[PDB]
Amino acid sequence: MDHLPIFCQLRDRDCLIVGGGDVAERKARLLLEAGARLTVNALTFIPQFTVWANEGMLTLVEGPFDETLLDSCWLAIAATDDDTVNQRVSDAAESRRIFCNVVDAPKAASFIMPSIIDRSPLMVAVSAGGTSPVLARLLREKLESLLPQHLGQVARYAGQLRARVKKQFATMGERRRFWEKFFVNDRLAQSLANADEKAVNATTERLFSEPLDHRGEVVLVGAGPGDAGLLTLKGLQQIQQADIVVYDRLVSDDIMNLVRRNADRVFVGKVPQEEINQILLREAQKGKRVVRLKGGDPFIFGRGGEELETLCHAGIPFSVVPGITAASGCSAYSGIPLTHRDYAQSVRLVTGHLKTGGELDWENLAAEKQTLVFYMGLNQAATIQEKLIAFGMQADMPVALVENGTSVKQRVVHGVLTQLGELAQQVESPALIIVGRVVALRDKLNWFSNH
Amino acid sequence: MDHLPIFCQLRDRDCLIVGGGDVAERKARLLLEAGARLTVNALTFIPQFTVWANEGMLTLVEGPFDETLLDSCWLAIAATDDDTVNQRVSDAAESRRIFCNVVDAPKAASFIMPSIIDRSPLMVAVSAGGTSPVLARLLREKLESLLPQHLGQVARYAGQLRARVKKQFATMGERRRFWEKFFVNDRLAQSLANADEKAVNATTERLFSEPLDHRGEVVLVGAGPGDAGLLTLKGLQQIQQADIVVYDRLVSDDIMNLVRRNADRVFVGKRAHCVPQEEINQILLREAQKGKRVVRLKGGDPFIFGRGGEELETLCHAGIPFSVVPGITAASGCSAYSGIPLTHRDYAQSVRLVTGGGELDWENLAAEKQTLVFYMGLNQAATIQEKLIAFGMQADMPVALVENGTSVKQRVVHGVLTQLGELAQQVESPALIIVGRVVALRDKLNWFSNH
Ligand SMILES: Nc1ncnc2c1ncn2[C@@H]1O[C@H](CSCC[C@H](N)C(=O)O)[C@@H](O)[C@H]1O
Ligand SMILES: Nc1ncnc2c1ncn2[C@@H]1O[C@H](CSCC[C@H](N)C(=O)O)[C@@H](O)[C@H]1O
Repeated sequence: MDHLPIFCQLRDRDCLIVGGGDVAERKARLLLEAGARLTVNALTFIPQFTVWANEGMLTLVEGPFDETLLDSCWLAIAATDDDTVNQRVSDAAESRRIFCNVVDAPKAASFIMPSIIDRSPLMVAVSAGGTSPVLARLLREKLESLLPQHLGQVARYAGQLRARVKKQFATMGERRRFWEKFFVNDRLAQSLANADEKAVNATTERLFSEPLDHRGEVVLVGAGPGDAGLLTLKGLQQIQQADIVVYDRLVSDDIMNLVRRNADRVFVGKVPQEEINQILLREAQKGKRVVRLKGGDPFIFGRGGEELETLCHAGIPFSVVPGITAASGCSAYSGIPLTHRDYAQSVRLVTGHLKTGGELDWENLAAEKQTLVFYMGLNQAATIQEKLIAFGMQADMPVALVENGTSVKQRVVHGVLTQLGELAQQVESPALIIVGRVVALRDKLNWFSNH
Repeated sequence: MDHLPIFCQLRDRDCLIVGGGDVAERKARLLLEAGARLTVNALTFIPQFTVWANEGMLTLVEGPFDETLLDSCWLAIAATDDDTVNQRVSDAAESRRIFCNVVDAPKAASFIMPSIIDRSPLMVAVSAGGTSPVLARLLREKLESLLPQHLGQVARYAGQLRARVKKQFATMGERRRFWEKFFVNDRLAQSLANADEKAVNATTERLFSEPLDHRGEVVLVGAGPGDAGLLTLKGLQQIQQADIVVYDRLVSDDIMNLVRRNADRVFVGKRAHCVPQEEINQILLREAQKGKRVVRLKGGDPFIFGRGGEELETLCHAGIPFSVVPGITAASGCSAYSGIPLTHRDYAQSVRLVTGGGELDWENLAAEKQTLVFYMGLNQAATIQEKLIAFGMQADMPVALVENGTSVKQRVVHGVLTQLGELAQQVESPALIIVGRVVALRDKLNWFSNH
């Protein structure tokens, strides 16, 4: 990330503003509301600074820049229209390791002042680092319309209850469940905004009195096939609140960025199945919220049933959030719809790597008017070609392989069935093989990329 | 104001973390992502730290906290479990005017770490001053769903274009209307993320060529099977940006409640008076030809028995840009929410999604090692049971019917094949017929509750 947002406690800490114009005044007003001990150093001052100075709210130093005024400071702001002066300020701040903002030069000097949405004590800060002030302001207004103006009172009351919550609830999980009920209780928010203290108390005492669940839980969450935008809203909620996230190699890097930063992550990629069940079983017995993040959809060639059998065998509660399976994602993003008019009566999702000497029912798979989608069939692509042809599929049946479907690394190769073996040499796992007349729709429906 | 939010430039600046456990690992990952020149001081380090050190990512100093490690530091984080050590760290940072965070004691320090939504260079930070970390996480979750993953690339590109935008739009009112359709242009964001560097210039040059009023495009969005939580992040983002939403009765009202206020809605579903597909095709064409951002919302997944292919061919001839957001198909939703996985161990080599029109290959559907999922099949249900018994499927094959899958009114009826015709009258559209051995697992994996 380009910047690290922090929320600084400036109360009674010295800060310096150099410059005495309109820009300096708006930054000074901010620092004053944050309680800073403020010095302003400038050749001239607009009248607002004299009004602040006679109220004793800051110190004015009328004159050129004095570097020694930085000696006690925690923050420095260069707010003159003289870039030579602003750079002397920035240089002096740098040598002293004082974070310094140069208002007219965001890319220089060590901090940026963001746009602020204030629901005190709740605060939201927005900045595009100076690369796009219009987007920061567009975003700032949208956030203004979505944050209710009684949220400050809800947050203020939360702060007042924190000691009691810590005293009455022993486990972190029991305290988080209390807070999760607290922050979605609309009647409590309303009673706070109305200063209705009998109602605040009645709801609060009931909240403290509820039996808060003590169980751990396992949620199986389909990550989708790669693109982070293909996570479901419920899936995002689970990994934004998980204690632990058990993920594999087929969950994309972008989806792992949506995981709550405070969550522990355990990789189980290449690990057999007997092991994954074990991690899930024991992390859930610790009373922790566990998410098993699986590529695609958990119940389509994902051994999701096997993970849930063990937890049912152990009395551990669980749920399942379905995901965009690889077939749907690659279909959408390659421009190959899985059904279309009477091209396809049926869609077949097939595994290409099977148990022991188990054989696919090739005469069944070769039937017309269907779309075949082979999962993990890359290394058997030459056998699929041979078998489909031998069991009657026409030689010029279109085929496509979609490698890393829906991601920015997506590659699609396509051809006819007699090419399937050669085409598979040109991609690598993870890839889908799609066989069917719908493949020819690609050059009309492909919106995603030339790769 | 209690805390002043600032966005710090940390690249190549010395920062110090004291502590070497899981808490310090989370803070260190954040400061590494910000490019800090990081030293970590701890009595011991969890292995993730020695990995970072071996990779040259940071510096490890093993031993008790040493004040002089602060001597050139810009930020300090106390991340140990020992209050006495955290206090020594915070006292030593205070006397050096180094902003310091005590992870376990947010008001004992000089800065708070807020929740971060990272779309660099665009950044959003949420904090309530330690009063409400759960509220901050809830807000961060909401914002994470609203802000597209590649927004940052759009932000950076806007910055390169500011020069050109000013000297081509006189009034600042126009310039903003330009930016407003700029930061929502789907193909611009996709073309930036895919490094398709001439599609970027192709859609950049057109953005100035089009009349400022013209935002004409069609997005096919899969609404998923009913539960509003099963919409994708990307689907929600597209719905929030639409001028017009064209939807049908199989789009749940929970999903329609997510489409924002002043968007036009066009209902093309059944009113009794069947609507043929061609008039639907014309409506999208018509609404997109007036320069409006059109979202075609469809139940489930657009490319699985949704005729979505048919709607995009109408647009391809007219030169109307389109894209597709896949959705959770009914088979995936009903499988997760009825505890019937579509695959499991070696119960099924293949999953077949089939419609119930055209003529069914009955010998083919009766073959073993399949999970059969019948879409739109309730009418032919009596025929389906008769034909599958007559073509060799065992009479004791488990069947299930899932009606209104994933909604608060979902009903699931299950028996064996020879009762399939009877069970079908007990449900109504929309319903799935699932035939296969996996159906027996619902007894163990059903976590939703039946209505
Ligand atoms: N992004 C992707 N592009 C192409 N194929 C993918 C893919 N992600 C997963 N797959 C396919 O899925 C196989 C793993 S089997 C697990 C699939 C997952 N449960 C789902 O529903 O999609 C891979 O071998 C590959 O064939
Ligand atoms: N919520 C739901 N529960 C059960 N079946 C559903 C369903 N929603 C859609 N269906 C099935 O889908 C059929 C309409 S065809 C459209 C299906 C959609 N494109 C999808 O991908 O799911 C209905 O006849 C019904 O069989």
